[PDB]
Amino acid sequence: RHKILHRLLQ
Amino acid sequence: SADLRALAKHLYDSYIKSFPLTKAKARAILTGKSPFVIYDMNSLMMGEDKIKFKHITKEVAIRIFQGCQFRSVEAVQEITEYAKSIPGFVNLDLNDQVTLLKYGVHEIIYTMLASLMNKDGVLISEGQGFMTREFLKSLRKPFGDFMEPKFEFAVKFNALELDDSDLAIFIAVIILSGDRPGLLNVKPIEDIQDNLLQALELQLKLNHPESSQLFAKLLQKMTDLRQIVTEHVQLLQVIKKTETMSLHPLLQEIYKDL
Ligand SMILES: CC[C@@H](NC(=O)c1ccc2c(c1)nc(C)n2Cc1ccc(Cl)c(Cl)c1)c1ccccc1
Repeated sequence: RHKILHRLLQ
Repeated sequence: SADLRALAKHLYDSYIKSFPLTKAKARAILTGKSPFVIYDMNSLMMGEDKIKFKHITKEVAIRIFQGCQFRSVEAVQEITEYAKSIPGFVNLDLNDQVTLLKYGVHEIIYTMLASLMNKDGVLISEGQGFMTREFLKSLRKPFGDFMEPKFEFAVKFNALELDDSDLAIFIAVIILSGDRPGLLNVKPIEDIQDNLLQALELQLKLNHPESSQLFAKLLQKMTDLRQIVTEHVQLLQVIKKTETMSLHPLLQEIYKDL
């Protein structure tokens, strides 16, 4: 749903 | 007491590790190897390489717009690493974290943008360039009023004379905002925000003992940031309905249902 933000938080 | 001090120095050090151009550095430049100044069409052409842009390879305003877009993607990245440093942020549910950052970034981007501004223009390219307020104002509609509101806020905000050890906490407060639409577990966010708002309060009491009602003045500003975002989003709507203009997907991910 917010893929880039997720991967920035991972 | 000493907890809130240890948290102040923690965020200040994270801030320094996370953001490469700080108010300290920007101010040195703005009051000083001078920046290249872009003040008109021909100086934009002469200084185009100052504007950081990586791509495959067309109107003047679109290129500025693209430039700002390019750099915002990177500010988002910076802010994210910073949030990951605010104690307990990483321990929240990973869907809330995304929402806080989602609505948080514009407010933060415009707060820090003030650091690079004075009444006449804004630093670009990590201080390598200076683009004048007047030049931006001259760009054809609707790009003539893209930056102006930001300059209007900056001047007001800069008059508070905040430094980096102050903005470090102010910025952390904004991220941990409790009224972001669609938040699942609201309680833990507000606990930390309450704990950061008290830290901010002490930080302004020691660092600025003369300027009365600064904390007051500082929370008030945090309401205008939201107004500036509102105007911005509304202006993006106009651009999106008349131009042919393209938005980065990290940005699109932030603007969708905002
Ligand atoms: C939050 C996204 C939003 N970003 C901005 O409004 C914006 C504008 C100027 C900025 C900025 C962020 N960051 C900085 C250092 N500057 C100074 C600045 C001013 C002029 C130039 Cl040419 C450049 Cl490269 C940088 C956005 C969205 C869609 C489209 C374009 C923008």
